[PDB]
Amino acid sequence: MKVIQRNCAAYLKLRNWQWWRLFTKVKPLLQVTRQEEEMQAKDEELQR
Amino acid sequence: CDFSEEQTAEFKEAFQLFDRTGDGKILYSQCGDVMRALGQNPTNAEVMKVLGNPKSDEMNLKTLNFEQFLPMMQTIAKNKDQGCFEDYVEGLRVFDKEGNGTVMGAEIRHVLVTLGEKMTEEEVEQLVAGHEDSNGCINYEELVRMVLSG
Amino acid sequence: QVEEMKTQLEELEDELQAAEDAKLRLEVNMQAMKSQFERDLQARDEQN
Amino acid sequence: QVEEMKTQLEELEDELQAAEDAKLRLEVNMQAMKSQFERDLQARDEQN
Amino acid sequence: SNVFAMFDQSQIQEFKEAFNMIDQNRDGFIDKEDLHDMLASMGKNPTDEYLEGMMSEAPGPINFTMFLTMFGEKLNGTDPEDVIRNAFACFDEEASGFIHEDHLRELLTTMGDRFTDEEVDEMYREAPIDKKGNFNYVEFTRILKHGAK
Amino acid sequence: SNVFAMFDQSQIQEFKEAFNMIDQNRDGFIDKEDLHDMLASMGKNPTDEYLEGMMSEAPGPINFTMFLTMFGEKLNGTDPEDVIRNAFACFDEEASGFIHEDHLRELLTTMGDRFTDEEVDEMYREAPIDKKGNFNYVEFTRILKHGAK
Ligand SMILES: [Mg+2]
Ligand SMILES: [Mg+2]
Repeated sequence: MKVIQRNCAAYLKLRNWQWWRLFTKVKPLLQVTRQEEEMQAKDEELQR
Repeated sequence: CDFSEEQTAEFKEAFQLFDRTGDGKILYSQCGDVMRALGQNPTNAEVMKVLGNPKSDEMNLKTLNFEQFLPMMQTIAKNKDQGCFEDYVEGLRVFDKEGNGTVMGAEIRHVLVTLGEKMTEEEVEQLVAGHEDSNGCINYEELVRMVLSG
Repeated sequence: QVEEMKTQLEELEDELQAAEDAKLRLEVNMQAMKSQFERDLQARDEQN
Repeated sequence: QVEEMKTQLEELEDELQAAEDAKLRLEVNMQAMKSQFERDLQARDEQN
Repeated sequence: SNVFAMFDQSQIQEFKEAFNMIDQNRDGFIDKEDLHDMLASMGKNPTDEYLEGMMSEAPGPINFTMFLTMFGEKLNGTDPEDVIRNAFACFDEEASGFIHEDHLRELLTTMGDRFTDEEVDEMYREAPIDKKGNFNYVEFTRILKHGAK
Repeated sequence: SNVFAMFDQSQIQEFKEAFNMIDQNRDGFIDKEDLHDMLASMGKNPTDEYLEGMMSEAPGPINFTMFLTMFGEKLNGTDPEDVIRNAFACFDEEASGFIHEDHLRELLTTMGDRFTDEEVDEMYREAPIDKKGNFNYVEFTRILKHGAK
């Protein structure tokens, strides 16, 4: 847990300041993530 | 020669299609299988007229080129005609014990293996399409009417 | 050479026409195989 | 004209080779259809 | 610029697709002019900060490979979502995806680490927070790895 | 003859899209600066004359058009994985994916055009031969056509 929380906190601090700020503006146009979400939802319901 | 140019060409195509061991000349025993594939029904005695190797011939040393093959195909073709389905089913009407126009599968398959030339169950089973299911009494009309298409 | 090329090109044109005719026939025969497949499948299902 | 006819004959030869390749492919695909037909037919018969 | 093997196919595809929208003239580079056009398409006249934040790192124009290593080094420090979820599940009192925020805070301040209360609170302002304080780490790992579900 | 005319729209698009990732300087050619750096970014950096010896396959320069004809002539004769699997299934009638090495040998060493003993051995020392001499052609076609691979 010590190593995991160290890593996650370190990344979380940086992705709130770095080029993620630009990336997040483009992100909603990336249709692949939407089709992936749909696929995952279908797989989840199939599993249920 | 009674065969047409088209027939000769087709026979030459078949001759080189049903190959090979390695050489372009057909084997003595396999020649008979080529004649049978060409839809003819001669007895093995027709080959025995040429009498290549009087002993057991696993070696097949009496190989044939097309010029040697074609005369054998001709003497086969001119050997005999073949009778209608009535001549076949009369045999079945004699073999039958029910008197109903059908025959027991287990009996007939055995009879057709023992009498005359020998055949395997693998050969014989492939001839029947109306298989011996819940009903033992196969209608031999289907057998003859199917195979006579060849 | 002109005569030779004329003969050769006419032969190749004839062969090409034959090949196209054969292509069409193979297509229609494949459609026949497909049709028979569907019909026989349905027949086996209905008989079962 | 000889050069033109040479180019045309080479193009027709290429097209003929393509057509023969296509014929072979259609034949093998028809054999695939036949194989599937036989396999499915046998499966339905065995299930029956 | 060694990068292709270091990150997931989905992440690389996401970066590639994003880059394709920014590389407006379509040549595999991204320039100051491309960022200017992009920012003009996104909003007002350039605040410079976003563009200078690339131009200070780069020797000049940025290759797609250089873009990939830049975003790569930025993503360095992330771990697999299932592995992180496992690590949290060691401490989740509900044993379901929903460790309590006080417990999580204590763990960030006693087990060798000494994370500041402001930074801990930021992780509830921007990263998840849920009813009764039962922080949804199952959602946290999803946004950390960018592996949508 | 002009081989380029033989190929499917999907194959041409795949080659075009691949080439677009390699043509990083956007001059349309295969060049020392681009593919060597790309391969160094994607793997172990074999930037030695081994790559020059690959670029030298084209007559002098190496344009996109020349790349396309090179890959075209190399793909000449190849067929779909499903069609090849069908052709194997003509012997493996049970569709077991389990054809024997004796059967495979009989089909190749005398029947039709002869495969050499060296080519037969290649089919064991690279291709998926397995226990008791069974041969998994379903895996073979996958690696042969580079489909789903
Ligand atoms: Mg650009
Ligand atoms: Mg280039």
